[PDB]
Amino acid sequence: GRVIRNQRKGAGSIFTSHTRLRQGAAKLRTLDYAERHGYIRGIVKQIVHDS
Amino acid sequence: AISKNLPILKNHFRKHWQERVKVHFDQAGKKVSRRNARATRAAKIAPRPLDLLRPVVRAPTVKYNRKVRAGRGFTLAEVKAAGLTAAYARTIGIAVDHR
Amino acid sequence: VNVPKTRKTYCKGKTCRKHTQHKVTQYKAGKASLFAQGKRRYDRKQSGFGGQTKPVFHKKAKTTKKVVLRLECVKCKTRAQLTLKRCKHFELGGEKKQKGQALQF
Amino acid sequence: NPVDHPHGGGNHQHIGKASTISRGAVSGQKAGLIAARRTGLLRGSQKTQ
RNA sequence: CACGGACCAAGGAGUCUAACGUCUAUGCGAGUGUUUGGGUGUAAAACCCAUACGCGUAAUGAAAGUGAACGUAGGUUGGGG
RNA sequence: GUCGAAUUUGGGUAUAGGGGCGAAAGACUAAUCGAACCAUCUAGUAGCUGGUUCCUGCCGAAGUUUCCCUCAGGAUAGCAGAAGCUCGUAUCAGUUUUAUGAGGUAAAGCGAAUGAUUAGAGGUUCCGGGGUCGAAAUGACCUUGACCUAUUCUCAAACUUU
RNA sequence: AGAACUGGCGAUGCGGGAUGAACCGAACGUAGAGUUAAGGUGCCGGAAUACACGCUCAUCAGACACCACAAAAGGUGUUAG
RNA sequence: GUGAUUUCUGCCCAGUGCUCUGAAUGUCAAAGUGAAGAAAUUCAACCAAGCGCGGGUAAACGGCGGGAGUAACUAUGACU
RNA sequence: UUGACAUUGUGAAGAGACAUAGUUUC
RNA sequence: GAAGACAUUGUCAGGUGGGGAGUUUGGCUGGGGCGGCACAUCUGUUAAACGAUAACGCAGAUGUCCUAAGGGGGGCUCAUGGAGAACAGAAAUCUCCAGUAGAACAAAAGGGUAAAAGCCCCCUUGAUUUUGAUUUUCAGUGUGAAUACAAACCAUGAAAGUGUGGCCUAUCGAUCCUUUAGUCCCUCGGAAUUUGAGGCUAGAGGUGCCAGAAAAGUUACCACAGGGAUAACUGGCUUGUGGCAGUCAAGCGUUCAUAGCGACAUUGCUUUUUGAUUCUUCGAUGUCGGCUCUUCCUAUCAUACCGAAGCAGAAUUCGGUAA
Ligand SMILES: C[C@@H]1C[C@@H]([C@H](O)CC2CC(=O)NC(=O)C2)C(=O)[C@@H](C)C1
Ligand SMILES: [Mg+2]
Ligand SMILES: [Mg+2]
Ligand SMILES: [Mg+2]
Ligand SMILES: [Mg+2]
Ligand SMILES: [Mg+2]
Ligand SMILES: [Mg+2]
Ligand SMILES: [Mg+2]
Ligand SMILES: [Mg+2]
Ligand SMILES: [Mg+2]
Ligand SMILES: [Mg+2]
Ligand SMILES: [Mg+2]
Ligand SMILES: [Mg+2]
Ligand SMILES: [Mg+2]
Ligand SMILES: [Mg+2]
Ligand SMILES: [Mg+2]
Ligand SMILES: [Mg+2]
Ligand SMILES: [Mg+2]
Ligand SMILES: [Mg+2]
Ligand SMILES: [Mg+2]
Ligand SMILES: [Mg+2]
Ligand SMILES: [Mg+2]
Ligand SMILES: [Mg+2]
Ligand SMILES: [Mg+2]
Ligand SMILES: [Mg+2]
Ligand SMILES: [Mg+2]
Ligand SMILES: [Mg+2]
Ligand SMILES: [Mg+2]
Ligand SMILES: [Mg+2]
Ligand SMILES: [Mg+2]
Ligand SMILES: [Mg+2]
Ligand SMILES: [Mg+2]
Ligand SMILES: [Mg+2]
Ligand SMILES: [Mg+2]
Ligand SMILES: [Mg+2]
Ligand SMILES: [Mg+2]
Ligand SMILES: [Mg+2]
Ligand SMILES: [Mg+2]
Ligand SMILES: [Mg+2]
Ligand SMILES: [Mg+2]
Ligand SMILES: [Mg+2]
Ligand SMILES: [Mg+2]
Ligand SMILES: [Mg+2]
Ligand SMILES: [Mg+2]
Ligand SMILES: [Mg+2]
Ligand SMILES: [Mg+2]
Ligand SMILES: [Mg+2]
Ligand SMILES: [Mg+2]
Ligand SMILES: [Mg+2]
Ligand SMILES: [Mg+2]
Ligand SMILES: [Mg+2]
Ligand SMILES: [Mg+2]
Ligand SMILES: [Mg+2]
Ligand SMILES: [Mg+2]
Ligand SMILES: [Mg+2]
Ligand SMILES: [Mg+2]
Ligand SMILES: [Mg+2]
Ligand SMILES: [Mg+2]
Ligand SMILES: [Mg+2]
Ligand SMILES: [Mg+2]
Ligand SMILES: [Mg+2]
Ligand SMILES: [Mg+2]
Ligand SMILES: [Mg+2]
Ligand SMILES: [Mg+2]
Ligand SMILES: [Mg+2]
Ligand SMILES: [Mg+2]
Ligand SMILES: [Mg+2]
Ligand SMILES: [Mg+2]
Ligand SMILES: [Mg+2]
Ligand SMILES: [Mg+2]
Ligand SMILES: [Mg+2]
Ligand SMILES: [Mg+2]
Ligand SMILES: [Mg+2]
Ligand SMILES: [Mg+2]
Ligand SMILES: [Mg+2]
Ligand SMILES: [Mg+2]
Ligand SMILES: [Mg+2]
Ligand SMILES: [Mg+2]
Ligand SMILES: [Mg+2]
Ligand SMILES: [Mg+2]
Ligand SMILES: [Mg+2]
Ligand SMILES: [Mg+2]
Ligand SMILES: [Mg+2]
Ligand SMILES: [Mg+2]
Ligand SMILES: [Mg+2]
Ligand SMILES: [Mg+2]
Ligand SMILES: [Mg+2]
Ligand SMILES: [Mg+2]
Ligand SMILES: [Mg+2]
Ligand SMILES: [Mg+2]
Ligand SMILES: [Mg+2]
Ligand SMILES: [Mg+2]
Ligand SMILES: [Mg+2]
Ligand SMILES: [Mg+2]
Ligand SMILES: [Mg+2]
Ligand SMILES: [Mg+2]
Ligand SMILES: [Mg+2]
Ligand SMILES: [Mg+2]
Ligand SMILES: [Mg+2]
Ligand SMILES: [Mg+2]
Ligand SMILES: [Mg+2]
Ligand SMILES: [Mg+2]
Ligand SMILES: [Mg+2]
Ligand SMILES: [Mg+2]
Ligand SMILES: [Mg+2]
Ligand SMILES: [Mg+2]
Ligand SMILES: [Mg+2]
Repeated sequence: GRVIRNQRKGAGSIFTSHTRLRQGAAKLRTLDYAERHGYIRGIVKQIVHDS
Repeated sequence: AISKNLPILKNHFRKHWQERVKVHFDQAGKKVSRRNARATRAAKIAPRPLDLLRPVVRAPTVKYNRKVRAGRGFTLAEVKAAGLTAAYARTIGIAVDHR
Repeated sequence: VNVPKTRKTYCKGKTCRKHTQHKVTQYKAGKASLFAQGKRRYDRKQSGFGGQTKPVFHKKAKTTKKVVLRLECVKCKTRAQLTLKRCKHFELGGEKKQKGQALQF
Repeated sequence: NPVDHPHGGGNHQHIGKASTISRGAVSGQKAGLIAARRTGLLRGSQKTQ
């Protein structure tokens, strides 16, 4: 018979993540010279909902 | 599909054999053509003959070794004995066979 | 059935060529051997793809097998097959039938 | 319907075979409790000792 | 009270080919088959031809192999002429 | 039916055929869906259905045998035609007669064998059971059984002398 | 529904059985004359409303093989024993 | 998988599946090893996963008996 | 999925043989 | 930075793999299916006195069993019964008489058999070797089984003889391939030796759908070629079954066969029962019931006129002419 639903998922056609409104990926700072020998300061400038 | 006292036949026509029928309608034509070629070669080839001297040779196998037959060319030996090198013999309408 | 372990019968062996005593035994088999041309052709036929390439018998109906005696001339060495009717029970050991005895206990 | 799924079809709704499917199953086969090492209502306290 | 067929024209179905059995006609005959080819031509014709080859003249064995007259190529009985 | 939302809806865009898509009906995928459409392989195969085109002359069937994944089909034999060929009073015959065999059906039989079946009569017990006399009896007397003798009515595809 | 022997129908018209595959008669070139078969001869309809002895009267008579149905049982109807 | 709430959700791991820190001298491929042979080859040992053995698991698939008696009328049967 | 061979090299300790020198193998 | 000769990848090998592919999923048959086997056979009968002969006809049987239950020779006579003998009885073992087989011979049945073909004993391997001919089934193929000889070698018996499995009529198997026995024979094609392999002759391993494929289901989502050679519905033959009506008259009915009834038997009719058949229709003749509406039949429920009664009256029952 037919290809079942959970196999069709993988070709991600109608099944890809809805992404348009997202803030961007969440990530720590790239591990540079500051963060691994000292510290570096930032300001949280906005806390915000991410669809 | 088996009947009567008939001999058993083997007619191999199970492939698309009609795609591979050669009927020589061009017998007469090719003959003419073939003859014209010869008249042409003769004329081009000035006074030379249309063919080369070929050697006697005894034919192979128990069946034909009774008979003797035109060979290919003349063996480096035979030429030498006949008082000439092979490079020349070739230009004089004589076939030579190194093997 | 129970048949004798020996038997005096005809021996066809040029020198023997008479009735001589034979030792009776029961034919078996013979290991297969690849390198028989049959096994050789079969083995090739089954390589690559295509699956079983020869038939395989299933519709078994017999429940017996004709027994075959090996008869060996103690003089002239040579052997002679002879084949029995279908039977279910074959021994060629002994225990001959007895006269007219009572049933035991 | 059967075309669509291992679970499809039958004149009553039902799985017709254990829905705990092997790890080594193949695409098209893995529906239900994959690789399930137990099954049934969990009784008693969980929490990794 | 089974099926096709309202009507009319025109089209519309055992063919050709490879290899064969029986029969028959014809050529030649222990032979036979010119047409792969060559020669030649009034040019796909008609005419001519060397070497091979095919079938036949030998059979029988798995094979190695062997291989057809005792005799008026036999005796007996019927045989047309 | 529902009508402010799992709402309706345009354009753009993605997913393509053993594939998609499916709030799941085997639904939908351009009047096509339990596998779309186009061309080609392809004049696919068909033990099955239909049709198969002028005239007259002569001869003229089978539906049976055997084998077959055989039972709407084949092969085999038979029946049929054609061609003739070797001969010719000759040899021939879906017939009779005569002589000599075989047969167990129809009839018949059952006071003949096997097997069935109605009725009595006469026998026979140290011995099948009852009952009277009994201390019993291998005692006597009735009794009913079977068995026996000579009879009697009736039967047979798998009975029979004839 | 299934066998035996023969004869048929199928493959076959013709005369008869009104009608009808298989019954009766008889098998087929185109025709003239004659005679018949099976079956008929009141009229339809070719052919004696012929001859002869009986029997039969039915307010649901009867009427020709295959064949298109009738039984037990009854009658002081009538007939002959 | 089941199908709001409420309430409840029992017994069965022998079978079929799933699964495991399990055991081990049973089975078990190719290569590799040994032995015989002039070699082709033959034989043997070792031997992965798997299987077999052992354990878990039903909101996995699913399952959740039959006969005989027994109370001061009968009936019934808590009881055997 | 599991094994073998190839990609595949370098030290060290411990086993494994000509049968208690180091070439070899785990 | 992590990782490290491990992963990875490449090639073979084992496991797993309806996720997917391709395929298959007997026949006869009073439709098909379930069943049975009439599918390969045997006896008796059907079978119509040669032979042949059908049905899912009748009563049975076969896929085995036997080192003797095969082969030869001698001796003996069986089933049964009567009359006899301590314990001993219906039945133990002894003897005599009668005894045509009333027994026994693996088995189904039928044939056969008495100094045997049965029972007891003695000696045995002819249940062997070679390759042809013949009878049944038949195509005058095969297979099975069997018959009579030829050529060996044996057995038994004093011998003539007899013996080529089982007294006769059933008890079984192609081609390919494997395996074994045979002769020490042929071939491996450049020549040899040796392994190996290949031939020739005869056996075994089996096809029971038994002249001999290698084979699970489901479809109501369904498809095609056909079939009236074939079921489901009308209609046709039949009429067991269903329904209806008689004849005889033993009984019922206080008495009394027949007012009204009517056993045991027995003759029929009907075709709104159900079966049985399978002739018509499967390139289609629209199912069940109801509604509507016509007409017809009579085996008459009512209504008209009657006859009978176990008809006093009233009521009822039986019968006739009547649709
Ligand atoms: C069952 C087994 C095999 C069978 C036979 O080899 C089956 C073969 C037959 C044939 O000719 N060709 C095939 O493809 C199959 C046979 O003879 C038996 C005795 C033993
Ligand atoms: Mg994306
Ligand atoms: Mg060709
Ligand atoms: Mg082809
Ligand atoms: Mg061309
Ligand atoms: Mg030249
Ligand atoms: Mg030897
Ligand atoms: Mg599925
Ligand atoms: Mg599954
Ligand atoms: Mg289901
Ligand atoms: Mg469910
Ligand atoms: Mg038609
Ligand atoms: Mg029409
Ligand atoms: Mg025209
Ligand atoms: Mg000219
Ligand atoms: Mg030209
Ligand atoms: Mg010339
Ligand atoms: Mg020449
Ligand atoms: Mg030749
Ligand atoms: Mg030769
Ligand atoms: Mg020689
Ligand atoms: Mg003579
Ligand atoms: Mg798919
Ligand atoms: Mg496809
Ligand atoms: Mg694809
Ligand atoms: Mg559905
Ligand atoms: Mg369209
Ligand atoms: Mg559409
Ligand atoms: Mg065509
Ligand atoms: Mg077409
Ligand atoms: Mg057919
Ligand atoms: Mg004629
Ligand atoms: Mg077959
Ligand atoms: Mg037939
Ligand atoms: Mg037809
Ligand atoms: Mg008889
Ligand atoms: Mg008789
Ligand atoms: Mg009689
Ligand atoms: Mg008589
Ligand atoms: Mg009698
Ligand atoms: Mg007649
Ligand atoms: Mg016809
Ligand atoms: Mg006629
Ligand atoms: Mg007429
Ligand atoms: Mg009439
Ligand atoms: Mg009129
Ligand atoms: Mg008139
Ligand atoms: Mg007159
Ligand atoms: Mg009459
Ligand atoms: Mg009268
Ligand atoms: Mg669940
Ligand atoms: Mg729901
Ligand atoms: Mg949910
Ligand atoms: Mg509870
Ligand atoms: Mg408990
Ligand atoms: Mg369990
Ligand atoms: Mg190994
Ligand atoms: Mg269970
Ligand atoms: Mg590894
Ligand atoms: Mg690596
Ligand atoms: Mg699979
Ligand atoms: Mg499949
Ligand atoms: Mg069938
Ligand atoms: Mg069938
Ligand atoms: Mg049936
Ligand atoms: Mg059946
Ligand atoms: Mg039959
Ligand atoms: Mg058959
Ligand atoms: Mg048989
Ligand atoms: Mg037989
Ligand atoms: Mg006869
Ligand atoms: Mg016959
Ligand atoms: Mg007998
Ligand atoms: Mg005697
Ligand atoms: Mg034997
Ligand atoms: Mg044959
Ligand atoms: Mg024969
Ligand atoms: Mg005997
Ligand atoms: Mg040998
Ligand atoms: Mg050699
Ligand atoms: Mg050679
Ligand atoms: Mg060579
Ligand atoms: Mg040698
Ligand atoms: Mg050798
Ligand atoms: Mg068959
Ligand atoms: Mg057969
Ligand atoms: Mg099959
Ligand atoms: Mg299928
Ligand atoms: Mg009736
Ligand atoms: Mg009736
Ligand atoms: Mg009745
Ligand atoms: Mg009476
Ligand atoms: Mg009275
Ligand atoms: Mg009275
Ligand atoms: Mg009725
Ligand atoms: Mg019909
Ligand atoms: Mg009908
Ligand atoms: Mg129809
Ligand atoms: Mg129609
Ligand atoms: Mg219509
Ligand atoms: Mg109509
Ligand atoms: Mg009336
Ligand atoms: Mg009146
Ligand atoms: Mg009175
Ligand atoms: Mg009226
Ligand atoms: Mg009227
Ligand atoms: Mg009227």
